[PDB]
Amino acid sequence: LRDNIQGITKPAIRRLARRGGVKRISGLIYEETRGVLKVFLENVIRDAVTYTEHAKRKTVTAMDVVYALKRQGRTLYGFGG
Amino acid sequence: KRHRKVLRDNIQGITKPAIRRLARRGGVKRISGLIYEETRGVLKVFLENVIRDAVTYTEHAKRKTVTAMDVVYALKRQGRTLYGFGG
Amino acid sequence: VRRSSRKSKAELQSEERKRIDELIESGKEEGMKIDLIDGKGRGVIATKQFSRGDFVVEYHGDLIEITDAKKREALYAQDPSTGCYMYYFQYLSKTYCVDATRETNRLGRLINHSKCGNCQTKLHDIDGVPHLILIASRDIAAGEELLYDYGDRSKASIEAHPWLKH
Amino acid sequence: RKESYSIYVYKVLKQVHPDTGISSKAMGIMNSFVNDIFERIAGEASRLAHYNKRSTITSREIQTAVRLLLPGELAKHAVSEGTKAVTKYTSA
Amino acid sequence: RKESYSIYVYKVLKQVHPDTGISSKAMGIMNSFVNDIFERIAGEASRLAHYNKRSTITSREIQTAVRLLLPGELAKHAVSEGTKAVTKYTSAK
Amino acid sequence: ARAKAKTRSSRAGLQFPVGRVHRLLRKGNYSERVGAGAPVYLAAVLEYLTAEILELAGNAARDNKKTRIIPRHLQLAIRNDEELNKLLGRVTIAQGGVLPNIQAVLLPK
Amino acid sequence: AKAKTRSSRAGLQFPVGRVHRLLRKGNYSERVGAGAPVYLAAVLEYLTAEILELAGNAARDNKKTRIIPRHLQLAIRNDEELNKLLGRVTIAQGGVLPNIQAVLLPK
Amino acid sequence: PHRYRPGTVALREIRRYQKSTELLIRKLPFQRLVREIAQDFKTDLRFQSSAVMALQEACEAYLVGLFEDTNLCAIHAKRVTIMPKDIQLARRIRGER
Amino acid sequence: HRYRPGTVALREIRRYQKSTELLIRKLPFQRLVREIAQDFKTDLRFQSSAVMALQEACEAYLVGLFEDTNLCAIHAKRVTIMPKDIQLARRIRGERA
DNA sequence: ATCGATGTATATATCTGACACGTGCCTGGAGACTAGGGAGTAATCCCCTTGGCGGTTAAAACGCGGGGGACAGCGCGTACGTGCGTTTAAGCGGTGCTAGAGCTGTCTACGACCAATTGAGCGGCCTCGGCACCGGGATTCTGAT
DNA sequence: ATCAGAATCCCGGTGCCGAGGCCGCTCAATTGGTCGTAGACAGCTCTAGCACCGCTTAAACGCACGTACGCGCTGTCCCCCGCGTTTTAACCGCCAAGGGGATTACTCCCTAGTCTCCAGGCACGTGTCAGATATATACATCGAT
Repeated sequence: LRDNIQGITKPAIRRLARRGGVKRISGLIYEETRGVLKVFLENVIRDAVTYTEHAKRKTVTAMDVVYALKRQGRTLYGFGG
Repeated sequence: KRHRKVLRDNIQGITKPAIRRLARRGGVKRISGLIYEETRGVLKVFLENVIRDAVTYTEHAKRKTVTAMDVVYALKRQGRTLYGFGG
Repeated sequence: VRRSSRKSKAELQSEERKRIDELIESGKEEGMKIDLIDGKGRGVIATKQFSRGDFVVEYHGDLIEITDAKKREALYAQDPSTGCYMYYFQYLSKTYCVDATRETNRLGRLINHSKCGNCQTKLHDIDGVPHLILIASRDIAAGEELLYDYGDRSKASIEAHPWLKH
Repeated sequence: RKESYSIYVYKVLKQVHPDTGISSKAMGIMNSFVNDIFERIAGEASRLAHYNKRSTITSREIQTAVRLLLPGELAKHAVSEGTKAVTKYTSA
Repeated sequence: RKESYSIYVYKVLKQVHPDTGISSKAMGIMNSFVNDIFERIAGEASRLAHYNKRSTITSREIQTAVRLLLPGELAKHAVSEGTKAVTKYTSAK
Repeated sequence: ARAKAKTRSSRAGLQFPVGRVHRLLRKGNYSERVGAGAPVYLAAVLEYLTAEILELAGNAARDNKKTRIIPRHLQLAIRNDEELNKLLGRVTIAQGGVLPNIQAVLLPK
Repeated sequence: AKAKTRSSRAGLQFPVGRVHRLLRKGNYSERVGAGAPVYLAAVLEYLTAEILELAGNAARDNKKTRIIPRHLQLAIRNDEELNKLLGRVTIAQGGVLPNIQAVLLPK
Repeated sequence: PHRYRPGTVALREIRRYQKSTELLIRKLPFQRLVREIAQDFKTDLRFQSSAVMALQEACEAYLVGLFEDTNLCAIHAKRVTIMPKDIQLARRIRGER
Repeated sequence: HRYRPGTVALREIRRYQKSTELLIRKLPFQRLVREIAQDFKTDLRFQSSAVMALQEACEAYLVGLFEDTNLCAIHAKRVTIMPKDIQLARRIRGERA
């Protein structure tokens, strides 16, 4: 799995920005947003894999992700918990 | 000797030079003129929240004095953990 | 059938505001009689069980600017039988004066000064005009007198009136 | 034996909007909301009991936790509801 | 009679900076810091134990709580120190 | 176990399970003991909050001329209510979307 | 028989017994393993050793011998890890990091 | 041969994507990225479908809120276009590293 | 004789970032605290340590808010902080909807 | 400122999956009863909070002049939007496979509990030295020339 | 530059009060022994996560052109800053009272624990209807000739 952050394509980030209310989007926004997303995902997945490892499991579960997010301060309603 | 009648606020005790000292500590180089009323509003909101929570903790302990632990607990409730008052 | 009656904070604040306006312009003045005090002169005993924040009276008078405020008080004081009726207040870069020497049908101007009374005065602007409201900032019994602070620290007047500190 | 609040949220719904249903995803979301508010109130009541060196969580602790966690009007009305329920419960 | 971490903070101080004091205010601040980090780690370990439906906090739960609460290098070295301490504590008996 | 049993909920006039709330306050390690009115109070508060959210959600679903409350309607209710949005301000609602809101400086002239 | 504190068995300067008592009386779980307080005390000692070492470095760089809230503040806000850890923490009598934005310096 | 002024299509997309609720990132590329990032921390991990959907919902909500604040920053700078300096200001004020 | 406007500002900045004492004055701040608490429970009492804690917290709050405000202003190509900057900082931090 | 695409709300058909409902049962909730210990309540002491007085002086308030900094206008060029033809890879549905979650049973090591004891930690005391402070030589910044 | 000239840093020495060492007491940590139960480990089932493969087609991509906007520059005008004088009220010390915080002692009543009874909630299977398309109607919108 190499260079998958490019799977967050330019039109995808533009759709996210449209949902956010953005009207125009500088062209350097896309790499910045890919970096921001990779950082946020690294943090949440590190916490989720830690919860999983502690449960001696091997499947990251919806509850492991929900707990990671609740610990980041970003409680997520709709996947259990 | 007839005298006039005026008021005060106790929020104007956060004086303009004090707000400018705070801004200087924050690194502000130049200050607008409405920053003072804006900052007084901000500070009154923050104080209202923290003191409401501290007075709630006090009432629950059936005390009539607001100890420093009540303020520390209120601040931790807001998410602004304060070190150095017996926390 | 189960319906919440919550009245979001905007509704509560607006309703308190409208209540203030209609009460000020209602002239009800519930239960306040003029009597005598042992040394001060007149007295207005309120006969209702007040509590925190409830209304008491409106210090009805004439509102003016500051250029005439810093003058009219002394110009009425040139009459040594004027008492104390004018109220200044600083609000939005301007200080004002509540001309209340000319007698009115209201109960505002009829109160004396102290720092050990029961009232601390606020301000309300019913469409611009700042009406000097008086609220019960504490628990008052039916049979206590209206007594608030004039805020005035005129060292000359406090020299002549040592009773201003009390 | 999976624990949920689905049937009780159904009851409260059919009590508020008697001619309105609720999808399964919204059911899961209301379930999570109830779990989260329960966890908050219980953790805050625990903190209060520990602060005041008590051992029991009581209606006093739960009321103070409600007053700390919910903003103004929500807290006033929730305290009203809980006090009414406790008085009715101890009467019956 | 009220408990604190004053003498232990002072011992660790005399370990790291032998000729150096610490004022009363900084002593109170280190007290608050020790209490805060203790409460964080213990609450996270409690929450982990409740997650896995288990009743006992162990060195496993504490290690996971440390690896959750401290940022990368602090967490790595704190896990190192804790494991060292637990092995030395079980060797002797 | 005579004197035919009625649930603590029914005795309290609630729809949320007071017995389950008691069990959760016990097997949750919040405190050693747990008062008798604590589960009743907590269940009353939880049922109140649930009713308060579901009322606004049903109103939104009826505005959009629908019959089934959905995550979108929950999101709309919560974000539009001033105090539920403060209680649930750092909460993500799956498949909720955002509020329709365009800043004024982007509209045409 | 002769006794020696658990702290001495583990080589720690923090009280393993006090930590165990706190874990028990703090209502964290129905049971507390043997090595749980040892691990927790070791971690608390490591963290306070880090904080104290950096604060002592600050006190040296200030040519003083006592640590003070200001020195704790400097140590924390300068170390990136400790600043991420204690990021939502105010330190009484601690002041702020000396930092003037470049756009305000004289050109 | 009709054509709109630049901006009206953007406003229509705004109204559309604020009416809708569906996920705006492609599920399979997102899942692939998540599997990579996780592979960094622990090898041979499995993922529940609901776990990856939760990650996606959380990431999308994060980016949508970040873009709301970025748009506020841009409007503050008297612009209409959001820029990397706007994202960086939003994150720095908001507390992220 | 005279200093160019700005040099005394920077001198004050260096001075107040060197120091640690409280910048608001204790007696006015304490009067403010008492009047605010007067609206939640009458006849309250405050440990002097409690008022000092409140003052440390409030000054830390305002200092951090002014750092964020300065960042907003600098972002807007300005140097003078403004109420719109304070409002943007608060809104991005999540204190005012 | 109609034209005329161009897209958009209103209506009906309908149908597909999801939701609301009926059933049996088992497992958790309720009722009674007993024991004990946690907490309510009364008393007491002394700490520490509040209030007032007096003087100092440091700090706030006020006024003024002026300059630099915000803001509005303007021009330019560039980079972002919009649209269209093309490519590519997401998505959907099939199957199959097997890893690993989840539940069960056994049993042992481990942690709670309880009592005897002893030394580590705490509170009060006292001393000295570290930091503050006050005044002085130097040098290092700004600012008019 | 050219310079002075106020701030500012390095320097002594005094001084004072807080911090660090000392010691006696007491209470909580250690030790030893018992027990009961939690979880560790093995075993087995069987869901569901992964992999693959083919088709469809929706979405991504690349290109071209135009134009809206970002950004630099200029001018003005005004509103903060710096400074000097006055005033005011923070602050510090002192005293003096008294509320109420903290501790202790006692008693009672409320909650845990146990056992038994049983009904309500859960999985499970089924009927049906809400809402999501699909197409048509009428209309709204806006961009330009």
